[PDB]
Amino acid sequence: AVSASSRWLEGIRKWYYNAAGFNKLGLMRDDTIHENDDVKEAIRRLPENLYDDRVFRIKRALDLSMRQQILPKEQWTKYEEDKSYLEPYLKEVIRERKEREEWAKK
Amino acid sequence: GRQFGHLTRVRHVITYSLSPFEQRAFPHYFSKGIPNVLRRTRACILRVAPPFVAFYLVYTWGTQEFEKSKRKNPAAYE
Amino acid sequence: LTRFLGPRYRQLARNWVPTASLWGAVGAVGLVWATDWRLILDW
Amino acid sequence: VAPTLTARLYSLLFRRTSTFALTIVVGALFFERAFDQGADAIYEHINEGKLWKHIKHKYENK
Amino acid sequence: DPLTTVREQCEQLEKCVKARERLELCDERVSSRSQTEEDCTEELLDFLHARDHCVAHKLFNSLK
Amino acid sequence: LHKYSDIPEGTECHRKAYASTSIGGATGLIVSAYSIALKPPASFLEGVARTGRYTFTSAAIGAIFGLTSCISAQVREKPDDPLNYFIGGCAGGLTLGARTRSYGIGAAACAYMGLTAALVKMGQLEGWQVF
Amino acid sequence: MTNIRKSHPLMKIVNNAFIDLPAPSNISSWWNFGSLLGICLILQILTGLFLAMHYTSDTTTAFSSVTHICRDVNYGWIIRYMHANGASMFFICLYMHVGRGLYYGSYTFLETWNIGVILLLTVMATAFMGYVLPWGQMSFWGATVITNLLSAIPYIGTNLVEWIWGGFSVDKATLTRFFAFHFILPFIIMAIAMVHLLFLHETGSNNPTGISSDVDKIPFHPYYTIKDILGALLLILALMLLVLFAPDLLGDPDNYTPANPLNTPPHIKPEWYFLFAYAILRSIPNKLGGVLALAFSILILALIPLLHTSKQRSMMFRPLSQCLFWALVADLLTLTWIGGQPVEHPYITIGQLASVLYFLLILVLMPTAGTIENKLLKW
Amino acid sequence: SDLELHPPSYPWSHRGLLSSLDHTSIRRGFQVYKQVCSSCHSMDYVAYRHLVGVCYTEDEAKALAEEVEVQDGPNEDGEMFMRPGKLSDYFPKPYPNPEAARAANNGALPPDLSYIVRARHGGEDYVFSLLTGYCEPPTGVSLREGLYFNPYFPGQAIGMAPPIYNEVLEFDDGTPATMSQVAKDVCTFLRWAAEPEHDHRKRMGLKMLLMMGLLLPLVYAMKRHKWSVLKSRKLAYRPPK
Ligand code: HEC
Ligand code: HEM
Ligand code: HEM
Repeated sequence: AVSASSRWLEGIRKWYYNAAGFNKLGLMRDDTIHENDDVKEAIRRLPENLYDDRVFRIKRALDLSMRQQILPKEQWTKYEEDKSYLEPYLKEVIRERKEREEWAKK
Repeated sequence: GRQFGHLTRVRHVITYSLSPFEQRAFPHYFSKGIPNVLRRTRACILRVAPPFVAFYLVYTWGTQEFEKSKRKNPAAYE
Repeated sequence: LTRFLGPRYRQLARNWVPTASLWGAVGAVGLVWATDWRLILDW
Repeated sequence: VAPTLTARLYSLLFRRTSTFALTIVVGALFFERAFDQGADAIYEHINEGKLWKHIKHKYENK
Repeated sequence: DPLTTVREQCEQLEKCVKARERLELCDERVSSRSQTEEDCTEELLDFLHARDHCVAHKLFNSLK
Repeated sequence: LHKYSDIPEGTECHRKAYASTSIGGATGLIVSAYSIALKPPASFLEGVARTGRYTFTSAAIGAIFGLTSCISAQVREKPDDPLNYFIGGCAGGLTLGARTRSYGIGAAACAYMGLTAALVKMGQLEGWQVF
Repeated sequence: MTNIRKSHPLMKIVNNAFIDLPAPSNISSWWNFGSLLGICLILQILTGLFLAMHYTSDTTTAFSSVTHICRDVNYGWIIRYMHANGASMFFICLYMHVGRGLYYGSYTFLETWNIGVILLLTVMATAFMGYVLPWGQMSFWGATVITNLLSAIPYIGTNLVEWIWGGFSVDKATLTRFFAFHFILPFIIMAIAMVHLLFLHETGSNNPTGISSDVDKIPFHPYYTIKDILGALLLILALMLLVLFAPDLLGDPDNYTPANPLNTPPHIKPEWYFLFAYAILRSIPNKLGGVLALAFSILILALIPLLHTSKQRSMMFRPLSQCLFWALVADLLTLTWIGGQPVEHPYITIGQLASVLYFLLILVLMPTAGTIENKLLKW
Repeated sequence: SDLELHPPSYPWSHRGLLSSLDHTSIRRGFQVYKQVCSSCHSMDYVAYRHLVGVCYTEDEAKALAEEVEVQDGPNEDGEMFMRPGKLSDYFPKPYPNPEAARAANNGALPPDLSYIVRARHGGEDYVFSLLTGYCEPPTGVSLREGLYFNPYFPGQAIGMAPPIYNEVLEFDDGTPATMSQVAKDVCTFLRWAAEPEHDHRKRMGLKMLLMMGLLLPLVYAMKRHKWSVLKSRKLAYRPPK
């Protein structure tokens, strides 16, 4: 029964993403992920393009952090462009491990 | 067991750097610094602003109230 | 001992003396502050 | 043309680390003395007559 | 000699006059209703503070 | 206002600052009220966003003004001269300067809000009748 | 290899954890507290060994001894005040260290965070014992009240407090014990610090962004050795600024009074580094409840790794947690204030709320905020 | 639970970072302690080492320290046959041992002034405002004779006889001995016995401050030069794609 709420929920989301340093940094939500064992395997599964891209964006990022400068207003990450490119990969990895765990019950 | 040749894989990234003796330690430091320092501080102040305000307000109230109870007692009972 | 000695080595020794010579001067300066010889102070 | 002060300094004293350190040793000496002298004086100025150095007169040799 | 004068002066300022009224009533309230647990000490504690802040700054230029 | 008026002097800075916060909040609700009245926000959530804006801003201005004023009173311990409010006056604009994210409006607000406050204190000292 | 000094000696290779090691590029100034933390341990150590070159550990003398160290001994005055002030630094620095891994997800390094925690609580014991060595009013009574706080344990407690003290009170017995333990804890601590560094050298240092920097790694020697030296420069500045211009300022306690066991400063309290714990302890009516709660304040730290809810080990990109993070530090500041406060209504009621707000922020608020943020990002 | 009044930041030559002690003050004060205070309060960690610290010569203080050993001498310390001469002897204990000391003052125990300044909360200000602070008991108040009322004592009562009163003593030079003028001098000598090293230390601090600025600035420059390369480098991605 979410009509007004969905739009309202969507509105809240843009502000957090815009508000977040990640949008300012230019590294997409997916590059901000805590690199753990599942993320790690999803990462490894990335295409050269996808994958090399993450390396540059984090490269450019950690470079800005080091210098304390923000990227120009023109070049920022816009919420409407949520590449959840990790998501796909990341999902399965978890999917596969959940299964494995479950198969080990008895 | 090697930390430099084994960190990660990076393709297609070019980096350009200059030698210490060719540049200045600070290039337009006053101009660059005021903006970045000012811009960063405002965001930082806002996020950490809430913690600071509460502490100051509570400290003032506590000192006053503790002092206040101690300050007058004779007038109340006679 | 014998192996270390050589006809060829002399340039290094000469170079070492200056760096060594420069190094030697520093100790005198370093020692002197701690030593505080009145004569050293007089110098 | 001449070398900037620094370039002169450089080529005389800082190419060879032997000379560089020599310098520093020398410098550390010379520096200590002037600092003290200057630093001391500054401090004594700020407490004129408050310190024994100033006051020894009163009871000294009659 | 020195101390004693400057103290007085200090209690001659409009804020010392003003807050000495609490001491005056104190003292009388307490002396008349002597059995009460009322402390005149606590009343004095405000006067003294204001007298002494003053004293300090002036009293110092008077000594050796 | 009668509540805020019994400062006394500047003692207990919080007690005062709460009152100034109250006045700032009141004026914020009024300004928000006419603003909503004369600039039909469209989509009511935006309207409460607006009123939240003004209310919080004016309340903030009142708070910071009040406490800087009383603190200056309890620190300089002058404490009665008009300049004692003026800092807070100057401070108030900066608060207003912060929310507007502009040096300009903050700068002007500093000066004029300062002079206004100074005139207010001067007026309490002189019994100026306004009405 | 031939004549590569570094790897020649095996021993010298071990030291190339300073010079050659992969170091993240981006890296707040906050990190300089690790290094600084170790400068503080070394400082304390040299100072301690020179103080303990002219100190005695007896009721009669101790006071005098310290008093003699500060008067007739040559440059023992600064050595001692450097010592005292140092430890303040040592703590100021430690709490920056913990804040940085509370913020940036450095605590992700479970192993390294549990050694940290051990480190922090070892350094706590050393500072607790060293403050009593002088044997001044504050010291005397502080060690009675704390130690006796242990007698809250129901079955043992009582016997145990008397074992620790080596008697029924705090006389000589106890004061020599503290001298011995104070001297040997920092040497045991040094091995733990090196065990700490060991683990941490297996995964490298985290960053502001919270993301792996293996794609951008810098030689420690070129860059970080200067940064560290510079950070020392400032560190010493603060130490000497303190120790040269305001010796006592940060050493709240004015009690330079030889301990008289019947006498009491109605205002009994640990130094600034312990206040938090103190305040949290007084909030509970019951003695035992307080001691457990005291422990948990500090011991609560190891639980944070489990508490982590978000997908971004970096707080950097998370508002709401940044907001509660800061509050908790300001709550912490609030609690330190209560520590030097008369234990009366005004402060009581405040402290109590503060104590719940601390545990909330750590145990319930943040965790939730973590989830929320994840759901806003659609994670 | 009685409000305690607190000391002014009384105008002191030394209040300031670079400000130092005024020995003439020290000197004067010393005599105040010695004549006004030696009688009940001790100073154990103070030896007869004013020499340079108080501008008393070594002959001057030797002499000064000789008579104190002739009258109070090591016969109170346990040197049966000791008289004038020695300089390593510390200021003479008013009484054989503390228990006595309370009897002479009826239960109270005259605190060693060595460290009073740094011991008791509030420094020289408190000490000055105590001595100089003595006002009339407050309407409706009772006072046992020993319990003189003092505006600045925690428990609002102290066992202290006329600490200092006008014309208590006389100084060599001629400094006008006012209750307060004397207390200004007494406090100062106390400040010094509390922190003799600190007065010397303050000068080092001034040097340290000068040293720190040159050093702090220099360190930053070195850091920038070393850290300059990291900031300077350009990073870009160029795939054939
Ligand atoms: C009777 C001899 C006597 C002399 C002379 C004397 N005092 Fe005292 N003083 C006492 C006694 C007794 C006490 C204890 C007060 C109490 O317990 O109420 C005391 C207490 C004090 C205190 C109170 C500190 C505290 O909070 O316990 C200070 C400060 C002090 N003396 C300093 C001085 C100084 C400085 C002088 C010299 C000007 C001086 N006194 C002269 C007897 C004396
Ligand atoms: C980092 C660990 C250490 C900490 C936190 C520490 C802290 C302290 C503190 C807080 C005091 C009380 C001083 C005062 O307020 O007067 C003290 C005193 C003392 N410490 Fe340490 N210390 C440490 C390491 C050491 C070491 C390694 C030694 C000896 C090797 C040592 C020897 C002493 C001695 C002998 C005293 C008594 C003299 C005095 O009071 O200064 N300490 N220490
Ligand atoms: C005696 C006290 C301590 C010393 C001497 C010390 C030393 C160091 C040093 C030199 C480093 C590397 C540089 C840096 O990251 O700052 C570091 C990192 C670290 N320390 Fe400490 N440490 C101490 C206490 C602690 C405490 C109390 C904790 C937490 C409970 C802790 C946890 C960590 C963690 C988690 C890191 C890695 C963070 C990262 O770089 O991503 N340490 N330590």
